[PDB]
Amino acid sequence: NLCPFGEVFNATRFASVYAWNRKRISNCVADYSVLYNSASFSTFKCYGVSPTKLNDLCFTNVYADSFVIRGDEVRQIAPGQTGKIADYNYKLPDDFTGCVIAWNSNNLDSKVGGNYNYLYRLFRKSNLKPFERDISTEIYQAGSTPCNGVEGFNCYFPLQSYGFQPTNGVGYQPYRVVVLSFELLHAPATVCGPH
Amino acid sequence: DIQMTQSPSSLSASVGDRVTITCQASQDISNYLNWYQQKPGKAPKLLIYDASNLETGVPSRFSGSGSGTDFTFTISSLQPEDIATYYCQQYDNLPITFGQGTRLEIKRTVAAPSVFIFPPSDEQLKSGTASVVCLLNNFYPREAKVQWKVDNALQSGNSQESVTEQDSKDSTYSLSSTLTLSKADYEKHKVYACEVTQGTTSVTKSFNRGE
Amino acid sequence: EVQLVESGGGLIQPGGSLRLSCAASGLTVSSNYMSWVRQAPGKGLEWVSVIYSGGSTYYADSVKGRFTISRDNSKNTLYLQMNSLRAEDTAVYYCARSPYGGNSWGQGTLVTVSSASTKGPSVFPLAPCTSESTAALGCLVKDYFPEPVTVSWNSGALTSGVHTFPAVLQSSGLYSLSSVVTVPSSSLGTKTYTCNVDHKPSNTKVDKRV
Ligand SMILES: *[C@@H]1O[C@H](CO)[C@@H](O)[C@H](O)[C@H]1NC(C)=O
Ligand code: PRO
Repeated sequence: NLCPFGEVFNATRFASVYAWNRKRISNCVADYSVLYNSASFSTFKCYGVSPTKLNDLCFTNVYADSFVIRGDEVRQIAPGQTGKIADYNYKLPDDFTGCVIAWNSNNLDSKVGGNYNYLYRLFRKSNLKPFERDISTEIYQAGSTPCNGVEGFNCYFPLQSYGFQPTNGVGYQPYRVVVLSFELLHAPATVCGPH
Repeated sequence: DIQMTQSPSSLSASVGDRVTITCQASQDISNYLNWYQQKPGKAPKLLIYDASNLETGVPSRFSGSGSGTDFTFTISSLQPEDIATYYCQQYDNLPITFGQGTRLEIKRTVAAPSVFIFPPSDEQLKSGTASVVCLLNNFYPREAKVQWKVDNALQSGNSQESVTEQDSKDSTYSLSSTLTLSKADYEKHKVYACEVTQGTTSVTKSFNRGE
Repeated sequence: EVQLVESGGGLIQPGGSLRLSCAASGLTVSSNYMSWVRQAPGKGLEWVSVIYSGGSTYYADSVKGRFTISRDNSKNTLYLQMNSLRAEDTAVYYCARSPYGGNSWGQGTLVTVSSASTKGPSVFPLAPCTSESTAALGCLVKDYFPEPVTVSWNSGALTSGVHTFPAVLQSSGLYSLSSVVTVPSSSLGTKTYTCNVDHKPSNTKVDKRV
């Protein structure tokens, strides 16, 4: 059984970053060469492992987290980074073991007239913990007066749309991101490289 | 960094004129651009947010347009109270960056200054310095010659001038000139005169130190 | 509804430290994106620093490693700690809600970085030597440092006809400005006139009848 990376990387649709998707990868042979050897990926950054050595290693499980952000935010998907995405949407731990893979998805995720279906969280009182997800849509209280669920002055809907049009600057173009995290618990190693 | 190039640096226009300022971003900023009005000695006030949206309370003569790199700000019919410096700002990318500003000046009809002259106070003379002040009140244009005369002798490089911000009701300027002398020199002379030249007319206000 | 009031401005020696305060009402500082922006005399606007609600902080390259942004929740106050100050840091410093949320700015506070000493102003009457139907009275604000001073008349009750001039840097290194008011000559013996002068950098207020 080959690991279902096809379903991860070649999926028709991707998650918004605030509602980022996680897929557990288990009980399979993981050929990482189809990935690291590819010209398809403009980010391929590995932490606590060497990408060239991936086909040699076994892990308890692999998790594939996936979502869309804009080009200029891809740098935030790395350990020790801060910003609206890292702080309020998707957070890697300082001691991350895994790989960050990204590619430009302008051709799929932009639309003439703008694609507004991808959202991120703009307002949040505190930073996310690593691998935390917040899909809440409570009106954000920016003053001393309670909002009572009503959008207005000092009372902000917490989510904002990206506006992806194909002729956007690359900083404003959509990028698909896949985060592979590797766990090596005191348990059987179910995900092994072919070699 | 994203650079914001603003045009023009300064413009001069009449009341009622349509005024157009451009801003160009060095890379895509979507519609995340703000326009501010700054009147001297005050904070910038937001006029237009997200390229085209009128801030609540702002007159409808103000408008903006654009998306991407090219932006315009328009005053449909310039009012006297629109004398200010105008700034564009891109806010969605760090570092946040502003245009260099457009200083907006008003053209109007010529106006003759009301001229006043003030002798040094007794209080100040005790200190051992004499300041003589000449005031040019509510005039246009900006440019006027102010000359100091002490017993009909033309002073040079011992006075300083400052001009007020262009008035927001009547579009006139005002100028104060201060002549600075030692106490010894002030008592050496009798007649102190400030000469104001606009065009081919000169107006001189004076006082006699004795009287 | 929102009020942002900056304070802490004044003269500080090169290499000195200064902490600015921004007291907020009508928003919660710790719940918002809050920025400092500065404006050097007669120059443009320069963004300095931001703090996010979650606590992330960012700095303009020009202030990197010297300035720290912070807040106190209980006082509902934003701070800017300025260390290792240089002449180029001379500016009006503004606090603002920026870059997201309702657009609000404070009135600003002027910071002067100079090797000189603080000097309070001398206030002298500017008075004419039957008068013309329009008479002028004034106040000369001599030999002060640093900027700025503010002038009002009769505790701000008189505003019509007032021209408070910009200051000039005299060759001695001290500032001087004038404030004049034109009034009807018939009131010169009935009404009373006083210039109210404030030099906050020296903590001095001068009220002088003319
Ligand atoms: C996705 O599909 C392409 C074309 O069929 C294939 O070359 C590629 O390796 C697939 N990606 C993965 C991760 O299996
Ligand atoms: O897996 C791959 O090779 C393709 C390349 C872009 C989308 N995923």
